[PDB]
Amino acid sequence: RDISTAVVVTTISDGGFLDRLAPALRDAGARLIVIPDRNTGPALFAACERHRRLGLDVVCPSVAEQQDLLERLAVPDLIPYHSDNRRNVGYLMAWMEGFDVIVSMDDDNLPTTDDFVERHQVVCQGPRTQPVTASSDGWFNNCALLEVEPTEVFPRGFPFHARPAHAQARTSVCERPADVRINAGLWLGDPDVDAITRLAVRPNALAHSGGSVVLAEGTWCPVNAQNTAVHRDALPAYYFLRMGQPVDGVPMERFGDIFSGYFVQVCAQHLGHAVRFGDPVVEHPRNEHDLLDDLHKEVPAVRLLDDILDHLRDHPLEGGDYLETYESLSYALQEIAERVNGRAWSPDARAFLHRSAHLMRSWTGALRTVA
Amino acid sequence: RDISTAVVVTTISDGGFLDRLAPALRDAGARLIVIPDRNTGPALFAACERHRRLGLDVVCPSVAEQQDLLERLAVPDLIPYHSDNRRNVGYLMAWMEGFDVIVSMDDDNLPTTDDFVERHQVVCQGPRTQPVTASSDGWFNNCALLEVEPTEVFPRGFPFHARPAHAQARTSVCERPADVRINAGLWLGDPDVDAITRLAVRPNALAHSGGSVVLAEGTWCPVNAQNTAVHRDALPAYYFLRMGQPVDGVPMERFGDIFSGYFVQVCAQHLGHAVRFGDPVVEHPRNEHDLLDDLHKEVPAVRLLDDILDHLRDHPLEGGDYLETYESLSYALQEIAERVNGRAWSPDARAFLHRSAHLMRSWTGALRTVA
Amino acid sequence: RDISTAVVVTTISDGGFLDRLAPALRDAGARLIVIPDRNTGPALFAACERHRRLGLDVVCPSVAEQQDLLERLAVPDLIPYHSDNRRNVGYLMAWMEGFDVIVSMDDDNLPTTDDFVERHQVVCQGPRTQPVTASSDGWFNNCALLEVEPTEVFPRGFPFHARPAHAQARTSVCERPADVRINAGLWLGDPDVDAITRLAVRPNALAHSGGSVVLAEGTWCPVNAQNTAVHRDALPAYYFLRMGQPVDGVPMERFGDIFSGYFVQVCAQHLGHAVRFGDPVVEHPRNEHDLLDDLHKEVPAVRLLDDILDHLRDHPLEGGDYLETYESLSYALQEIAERVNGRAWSPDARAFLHRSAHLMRSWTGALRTVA
Amino acid sequence: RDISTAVVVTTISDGGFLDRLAPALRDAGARLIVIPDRNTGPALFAACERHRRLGLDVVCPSVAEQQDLLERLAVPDLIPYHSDNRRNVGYLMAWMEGFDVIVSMDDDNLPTTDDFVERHQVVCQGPRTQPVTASSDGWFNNCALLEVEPTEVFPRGFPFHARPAHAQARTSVCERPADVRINAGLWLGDPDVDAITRLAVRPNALAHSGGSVVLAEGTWCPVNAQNTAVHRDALPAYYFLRMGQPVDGVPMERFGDIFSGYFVQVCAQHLGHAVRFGDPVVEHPRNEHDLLDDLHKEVPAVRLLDDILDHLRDHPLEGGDYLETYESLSYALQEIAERVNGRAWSPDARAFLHRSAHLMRSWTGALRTVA
Ligand SMILES: C[C@H](O)[C@H]1O[C@@H](OP(=O)(O)OP(=O)(O)OC[C@H]2O[C@@H](n3cnc4c(O)nc(N)nc43)[C@H](O)[C@@H]2O)[C@@H](O)[C@@H]1O
Ligand SMILES: C[C@H](O)[C@H]1O[C@@H](OP(=O)(O)OP(=O)(O)OC[C@H]2O[C@@H](n3cnc4c(O)nc(N)nc43)[C@H](O)[C@@H]2O)[C@@H](O)[C@@H]1O
Ligand SMILES: C[C@H](O)[C@H]1O[C@@H](OP(=O)(O)OP(=O)(O)OC[C@H]2O[C@@H](n3cnc4c(O)nc(N)nc43)[C@H](O)[C@@H]2O)[C@@H](O)[C@@H]1O
Ligand SMILES: C[C@H](O)[C@H]1O[C@@H](OP(=O)(O)OP(=O)(O)OC[C@H]2O[C@@H](n3cnc4c(O)nc(N)nc43)[C@H](O)[C@@H]2O)[C@@H](O)[C@@H]1O
Ligand SMILES: [Mn+2]
Ligand SMILES: [Mn+2]
Ligand SMILES: [Mn+2]
Ligand SMILES: [Mn+2]
Repeated sequence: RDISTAVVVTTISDGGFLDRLAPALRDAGARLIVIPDRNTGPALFAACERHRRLGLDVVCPSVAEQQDLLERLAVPDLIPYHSDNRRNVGYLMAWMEGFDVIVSMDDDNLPTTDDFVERHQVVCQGPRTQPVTASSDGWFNNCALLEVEPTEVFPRGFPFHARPAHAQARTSVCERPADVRINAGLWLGDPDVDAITRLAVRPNALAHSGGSVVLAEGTWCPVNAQNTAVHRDALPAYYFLRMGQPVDGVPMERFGDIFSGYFVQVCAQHLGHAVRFGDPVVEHPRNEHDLLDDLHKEVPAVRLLDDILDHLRDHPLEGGDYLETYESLSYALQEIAERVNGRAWSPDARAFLHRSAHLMRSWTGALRTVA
Repeated sequence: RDISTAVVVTTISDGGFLDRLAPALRDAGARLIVIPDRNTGPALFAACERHRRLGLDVVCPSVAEQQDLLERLAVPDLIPYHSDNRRNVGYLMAWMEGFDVIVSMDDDNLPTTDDFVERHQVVCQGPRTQPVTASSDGWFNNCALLEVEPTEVFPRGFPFHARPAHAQARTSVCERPADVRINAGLWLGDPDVDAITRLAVRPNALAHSGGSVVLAEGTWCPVNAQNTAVHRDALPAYYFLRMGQPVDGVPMERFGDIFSGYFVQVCAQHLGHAVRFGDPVVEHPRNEHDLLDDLHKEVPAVRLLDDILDHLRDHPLEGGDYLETYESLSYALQEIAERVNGRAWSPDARAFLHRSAHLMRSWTGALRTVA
Repeated sequence: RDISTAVVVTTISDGGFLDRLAPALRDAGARLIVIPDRNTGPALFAACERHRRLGLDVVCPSVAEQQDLLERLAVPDLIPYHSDNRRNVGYLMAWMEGFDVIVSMDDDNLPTTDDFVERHQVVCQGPRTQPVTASSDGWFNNCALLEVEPTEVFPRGFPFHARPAHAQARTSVCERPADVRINAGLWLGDPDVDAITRLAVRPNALAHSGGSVVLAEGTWCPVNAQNTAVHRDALPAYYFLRMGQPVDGVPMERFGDIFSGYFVQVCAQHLGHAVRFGDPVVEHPRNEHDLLDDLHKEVPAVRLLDDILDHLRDHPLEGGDYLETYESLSYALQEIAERVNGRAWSPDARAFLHRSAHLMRSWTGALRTVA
Repeated sequence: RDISTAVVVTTISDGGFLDRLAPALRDAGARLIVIPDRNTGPALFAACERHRRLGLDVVCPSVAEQQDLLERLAVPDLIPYHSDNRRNVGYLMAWMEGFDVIVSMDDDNLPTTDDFVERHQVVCQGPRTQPVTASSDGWFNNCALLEVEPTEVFPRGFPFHARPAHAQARTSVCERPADVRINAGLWLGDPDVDAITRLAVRPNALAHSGGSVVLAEGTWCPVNAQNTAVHRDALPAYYFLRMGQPVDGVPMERFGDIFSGYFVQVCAQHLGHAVRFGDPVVEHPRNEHDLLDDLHKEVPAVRLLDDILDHLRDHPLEGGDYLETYESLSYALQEIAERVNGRAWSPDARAFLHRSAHLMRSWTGALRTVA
């Protein structure tokens, strides 16, 4: 096979996460692209070079190197600073260097097994008749594959209007051709849930008991960027959306990967591809957060997500590859921004979709400049 | 004994709730003060007169009669229209007419037993040595007295910072002198939880299993206005706070009774009185709500509640009765508004406490004008 | 020549303005397209038919007729209600019916001479070597053509950063080929100034003493929609921009024709056309306004206009006709929204340009559907 | 006589203004209380010590010395940092040290005559029968005492609703008993006008031609804090109001001295005192400002000022001295905050008056703690 893999992690820490992330990466020969920011301490570069001597192929381009690359591609204002949106630099760098698998992670997700990179290489097996998982309501709850206490939880970015009626949905498995291009790995410890769920029950993922599934055409599930492998063909559709836009005077945040996880998923199924959920599982000792502040950031995005996901099912896309499909998706978001109705859809909330669509085309324009 | 009781309910519905609320009220001789609003149809007045023929002492003063009463008391702008804040008119009316017990309810809380009013008369038994419930953390979860599925929940208004450590709290019962003046009855069906909790687990209260408790000095718990009896002495401290103040440009709502429940509870303990939780239990088939809109309304108040409750334990109050104690409480809130620190304490968030304090004195000034 | 002219006026009044607007329109045979709204009284239709008997060709399509037309062109959500933006319906109707001249007016601008329509027909003379007016600073003050007391004033939409240094600018006249396609007529009484000027000196236009000018390439001046004739070729670029977008949490208003006046002007000079200022002059007994409310509406737009106009001089446009040039302008506004910097350029302020650009393409798409 | 005078100036500059401010201050023996801030460089302290060697009684207490003084008076959170509100420290310091005259100035107002302090000592002559200036509309335009080009202007803080009808007002002078306690000196160069006026005509004060006047009972005029002498008895009523309160989500600024100028003027007339306008005249080479940013800061306060000034004529005050009158004024503002009606009076706009009133009593509570 001879598959190449690059791990993308943006961080502002000192680099102590390398002591638990490097072993699983250097044993597989994968590259770790660390994306620092302006407010990143100089201890990260010393930690990257400390693990560079141990055999880990890790790079840490300074903010000057990142800006010189983005300026050559006519996108100097696309990716802002003091934000985790800079992981798009790692997405771009890994895509230019010809890596087969781009693994998006955070500085607090730690692989639990030695075959972490090997399990993420499932996005390179190509098409094959395989068992696919379908749901009668068109949604799949990936947290059902985990043992979560005290009660059952839904993942972050899961539509709320479909949660009460999801328990009585019919889940079936059929032998169908599928082409896995996105593999969202599960997480133990603190699972990826929204601030509403974490403030209510404080979930704790005990074990992985559900195995792995491949969702069929029409069944969706939110995909995050903390333990997700994306094939290089689907990478153009995996642009981490820019946050900070006010909805009803409240700037949204924490949903950059919620849109990207859904955008690359809608684009994949249009091109005959599928999304996988399950292994490899990582430990998630989540960074210390103000949970009420996470709620303050997530509310502006939650009030709009359910309407966005519903209109995406009514808008058939066009395109032959992920570049054409993603740009067709951006124009579809602009038509949705004017057809959708509701109390939360103020003029600035509709404008959020229009500016995001322009930033999506600015992202694809930079990739076409490289190729 | 010969105890009098008046039930206060404000509503914009057609009055169909009277069919299930009247039987327990007319059999006890209690008065039902229905407070309509400008957005209330003429079906409520026809429903009040229909049950008045059957023997229910129900009154429904028109908005013209309400405004004439408030204008004669030099408070024409205290209580706004198109808001459930108009229940303060019922609090005022029941207090002017000399009722011993004022029961605050909503148009969807329906009693389950014939002795609903009799159980609410516990706020007129006077002081007596009785078992009181104390907690090491100073908080009591009244929802623990209920059988809630699928998991344990906290009531609306419970501080979030004290929820994780509450499982390790020590609950003790001792024979201490206490005087019950507020009786917060429990609710079956849809329990009184915040939008964060209802959006995450959709709680369902199955039965009342914990009995009744009387909190000791230093143990607090939120008290709503949907099934709560208040002695006429503690009625001046039960002013339903006016909502609509913006916090970071977001107007707060749904927490008018959260502050009143805590304010009358802080004033009661300063005067040697206590709060009771438990019976009578009512059925709560809650009206249809947009839960994402309930969340958008409650988040501004949730960001500030934990800090307000913490600083209220630092301010010992003054006063001999509830009128003087509540006014002393308003001045203490204005000192807290400038001492408190935090990200959510913008200039408009601090100004919310100053304007609320003025409305609290404008309220007590109206009661003093009556007496 | 045999030139056709249609006057477009949107109003919510009773139609009393027809008693002073009809004589100058029926004597020239021009058509008056009145655009009512949902909040327009039924007295307007009775006034349109009252003047229809006197010979005035006046039409007043109901909101049902307007929505049926906009729905056939796949633009049902483009033009909102309860807004003067509905004048775009008259722009569209006059453009479909093949009128040579489209005159945009308001219900308070009254022609002072009998040859009002004849003077507005100057946008049909075609190219000819004529004296053109150029300025060293690239700006022209059309109010200098009027006698204004107590002091000199600038028109609404004039950039503030160029006002102090405009007095020492060199104004020259040269014999140059020009093709007049937009003719902005002057106004007596209350001149078209921003709320800042009207609150400061309360201008009063006494007489028209400067005559008429035709601005050369590179010299700009704001063009309003209250007394402006536009040739049918330039009509696609005269889309009245949609207002109501919050900038720093403040919705902008009163600048819909400021952008359209500048957009059709930038598009005209790219295609070798020019803008004329001067006759015909109209009386402007302005409707009663809250001047502090006008300031509250205009401030969000004023804070951004100077930066927008500067970047438009740095962005060369493309296109062979007004449809291609206007759409190229919309994409230029999206590039400006990301390159511009400043304190007033918040994420929602930049999003204002992105949503406006989409509405500009939705406007051109509806015109291409007709043709 | 033997009158003492202390000049209060807060600044973040390097101290170069002392070269033109010291000569008139050191020749009169007056004290200069310079109030630095956290964003003040070390060049100011070196400039204060440089002029202290030349005989200027100038003091510059560090932010640590200021905070220790405010903490000992139980007001550590009253005066914020990074704001010109810190001049209240100078007001407090000059009042504690027993100075008869407190002159409030800015770091860009420079005296033009040698008797600058001597002319400001008019607030210590006591009551005497003197010619007083009265107006039929109750307003006086102090800018009419100046020679302003290109047109007549109104001072910053003048109500806009009274500006048109002010030209028909009757100005009379009568010999009436008056007691001058506030002396608002005039300014040449850049006059103290609002951003609306400066953005429209760019006024330039050429000379002082109107002399000096003493307004009668019922005639008001805004009084700034850049060239104003205040007797030590009226100093408690001269609290510089704290800015930053949002009105419709827009924080107000630049009007801290507008309220203080009116508040000390309303309190003075209740106690039988008057306000004087005219000499001494200073040069005002105003610091560089973004006028569009000055407008964005002043609009929120302008929308409310006319209504506040109107209701202040409906509330007669109580109190024997300025401490009691200013506190009575704070309670009257809270009654106005609920009586006033208008589009601009959102819940946060009314709450601005309630929080400001609490800060006014927190101010006077600090003065009472000293005395
Ligand atoms: C932001 C959202 O919250 C997202 O967090 C995700 O997981 P999360 O909620 O668990 O947060 P967490 O894993 O702790 O950090 C997430 C990673 O962003 C990095 N980071 C933080 N501040 C940064 C800054 O200024 N610059 C740069 N360049 N990077 C920064 C940190 O180093 C972490 O590696 C999703 O939920 C959601 O899309
Ligand atoms: C609103 C908050 O949310 C409060 O609700 C409580 O319970 P709740 O969350 O279950 O809502 P609910 O019981 O349905 O209505 C509560 C009652 O207010 C009445 N009402 C509704 N709109 C009204 C209007 O315009 N005018 C007047 N005069 N009254 C109105 C309804 O008729 C109900 O009787 C607490 O949570 C919280 O303090
Ligand atoms: C709005 C800005 O203010 C614009 O006014 C212009 O002139 P202006 O400032 O002098 O205002 P004015 O001439 O009085 O009215 C302007 C005309 O809009 C009509 N109108 C008003 N409310 C309406 C509504 O809800 N629906 C519909 N369909 N039409 C409405 C009125 O009937 C007038 O005919 C420019 O300044 C600026 O672009
Ligand atoms: C601000 C308003 O606008 C006020 O200006 C007045 O006059 P003005 O409009 O002409 O401004 P200006 O005279 O330049 O500065 C006024 C003085 O505040 C000082 N200053 C500036 N930033 C400061 C900061 O962070 N901390 C501290 N401690 N001080 C600061 C400067 O050094 C000047 O001495 C009134 O209009 C209005 O009440
Ligand atoms: Mn994490
Ligand atoms: Mn309810
Ligand atoms: Mn007009
Ligand atoms: Mn100044």
